[PDB]
Amino acid sequence: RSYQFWDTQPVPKLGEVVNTHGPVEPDKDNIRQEPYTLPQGFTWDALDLGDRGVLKELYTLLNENYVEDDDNMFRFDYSPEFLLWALRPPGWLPQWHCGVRVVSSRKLVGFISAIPANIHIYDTEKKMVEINFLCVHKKLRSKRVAPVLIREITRRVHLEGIFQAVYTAGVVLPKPVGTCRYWHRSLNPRKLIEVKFSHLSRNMTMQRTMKLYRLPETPKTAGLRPMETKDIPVVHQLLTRYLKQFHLTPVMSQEEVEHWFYPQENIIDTFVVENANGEVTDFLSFYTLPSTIMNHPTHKSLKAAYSFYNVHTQTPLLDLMSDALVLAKMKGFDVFNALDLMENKTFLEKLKFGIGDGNLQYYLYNWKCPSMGAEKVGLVLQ
Ligand SMILES: CCCCCCCCCCCCCC(=O)SCCNC(=O)CCNC(=O)[C@H](O)C(C)(C)COP(=O)(O)OP(=O)(O)OC[C@H]1O[C@@H](n2cnc3c(N)ncnc32)[C@H](O)[C@@H]1OP(=O)(O)O
Ligand SMILES: Cc1nn(C)c(C)c1CCOc1c(F)cccc1-c1ccc2c(c1)c(CN(C)C)nn2C
Ligand SMILES: [Mg+2]
Repeated sequence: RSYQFWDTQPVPKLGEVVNTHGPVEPDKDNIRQEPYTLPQGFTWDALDLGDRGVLKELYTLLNENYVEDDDNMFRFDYSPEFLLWALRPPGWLPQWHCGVRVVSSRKLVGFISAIPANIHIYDTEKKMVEINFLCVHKKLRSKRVAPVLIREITRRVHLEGIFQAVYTAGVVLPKPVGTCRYWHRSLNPRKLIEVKFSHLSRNMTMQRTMKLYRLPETPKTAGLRPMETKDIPVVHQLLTRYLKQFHLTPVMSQEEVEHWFYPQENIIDTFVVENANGEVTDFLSFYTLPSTIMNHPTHKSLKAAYSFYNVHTQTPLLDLMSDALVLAKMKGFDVFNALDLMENKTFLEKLKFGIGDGNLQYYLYNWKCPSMGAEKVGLVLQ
């Protein structure tokens, strides 16, 4: 409708037909040197996530105050080591871990982050940032703190000479460049139904539901194994080639591919397929992100795996994704989550995913381009 903060920003208007490609406003040769002012009694604090205490403050802020589902029944519970993986990739900067503290008690009440990313958007590649983990404490909601955090990260990114950003959100803002539905594949239906993430079809009993969701105990594809250090270059080569077919994608160096894919227990899993010749031809990956089951007496945490990047050249994608489900089930996950981006629509129904109840919107800051279908979005943010 109208957007008091967003209408002031270099982004297209909702329902502006965009034909051109490029920035919304010219690049700045003078940047504001003073931080934006917070309301009385609050202060900025850049968070040193290498200090275990401070990282545990951020873990607690997000565990108590970050994204919930539409029913206010589940809340993300990013672990401390996951936060390090997501917030310290190659090129991370300390001033881009932007905290807000109560001056008197020092309590952490706000956060926003930027990390650097090279982004391929249609026929342009540009150095941008990815914005994530914007959070204001429940007690501070609806006081227009969020646009101060957004302006302040913007200023800190401008100081580094960067004028574009990419970000996702559940809410509709001016103006999505793509819209993706999330979908969910049940791995432990009795639990999912007990905690009311899922319901039992009116037309299926529990016994039938367990059989419907049952998977084999070991993956089908020959030569599947975890990614090792020797696979970093071929994973990088495969992913670079595979991404060319999408219109919004990252461009990762070999060091960024090692950061984002080399396995870390309970954070990131990557498995490659190594054929009879010793060549790696395919890989699957998914990250670990549990959700707190709010106010529930029994089950406290929902264990969820999320589809990350899956590259196929010799193994059909259908089988690579069946493999990912099997591996997730083996590792104790309750549910396997995926978006309808890249070629995912080719497998979601076939593999018994059910559609969820919302959208994840994709956005660029200060770049106008035409919007794209979900199938052409080739970028996954944590
Ligand atoms: C060149 C560099 C550029 C870098 C910057 C690029 C842009 C980055 C943008 C950030 C990308 C974030 C990526 C992620 O992390 S998405 C994850 C966002 N986090 C959560 O959903 C956690 C739970 N919720 C919260 O912590 C608060 O509800 C948040 C902080 C989300 C809003 O706090 P609060 O509810 O207390 O609101 P307010 O009164 O202070 O502010 C109201 C204003 O804020 C606009 N709003 C509300 N939600 C969002 C949102 N998710 N993206 C952008 N704008 C949002 C809203 O339309 C209104 O603007 P307008 O309608 O008046 O215009
Ligand atoms: C389980 C569960 N626990 N909670 C607390 C929720 C919301 C679910 C639903 C999770 O739905 C997704 C999925 F199935 C696959 C891929 C992405 C998602 C998703 C959706 C909305 C999302 C995100 C990520 C992110 C994280 N980041 C910015 C991408 N922010 N918001 C607003
Ligand atoms: Mg607020």
